[PDB]
Amino acid sequence: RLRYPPEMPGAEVKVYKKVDNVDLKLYIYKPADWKPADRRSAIVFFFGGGWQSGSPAQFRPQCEYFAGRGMVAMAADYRVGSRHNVKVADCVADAKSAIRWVRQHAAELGVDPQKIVASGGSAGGHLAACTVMVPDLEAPEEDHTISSQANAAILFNPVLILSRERLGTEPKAVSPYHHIRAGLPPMIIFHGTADNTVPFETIRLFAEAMKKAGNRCELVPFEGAAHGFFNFGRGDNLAYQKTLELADEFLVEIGFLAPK
Repeated sequence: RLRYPPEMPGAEVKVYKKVDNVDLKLYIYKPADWKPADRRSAIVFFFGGGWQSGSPAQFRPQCEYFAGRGMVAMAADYRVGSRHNVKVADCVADAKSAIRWVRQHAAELGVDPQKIVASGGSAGGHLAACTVMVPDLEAPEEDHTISSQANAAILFNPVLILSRERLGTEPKAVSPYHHIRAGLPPMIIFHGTADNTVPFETIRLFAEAMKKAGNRCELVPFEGAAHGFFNFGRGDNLAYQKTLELADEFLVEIGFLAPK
């Protein structure tokens, strides 16, 4: 089960942000035959936990998988309410910092700065959505001429409508649904139809409005599945395996990954 601080065997650790004397880390899984001159796609995972808890260990299985497939895969730590005096808008700033850091350091990471994927589950899927479509909420001292916007997203039962005391902004400013517009990066979404934490209908409504604006927004329902269905260990790792094979296919389709 998940522990914080996480153990991340085999990952290279880099501090991507220093803020209130906290050193926030990225845990980086490089593929075989990796070289700095490479231009691989990257994927950055944001754990779930209601913006209050959670662990980067959550997406360690997925990191190992996508590293095995030739991406530079990484799990980001970010500040959360039970550990740091933060609100949702601060978590957004951290998620954006992580994407900007990867892009800023793309040359030394062997990464194509235009093939950075944001990903996460629940609150972390909300953060990944924020890095593709929610404006502003940037760390004020960072270089805003380096974009923090990811080039694609892969979302595991995200929160996408926040339409209050722990947000740190007026709710629309952290609500991906309220920033749907044309010209957005492609994404795929996995959600359980029996999710009692985040109602499936909010996600269905989100995807229909994205498609109307011309965006590639694929929603894959998991019939009768509950919140968290996708994680390593839940069930018999069937949905775990299925989301990875569908996410893999999605990355191949958009040109970020080579076919197996």
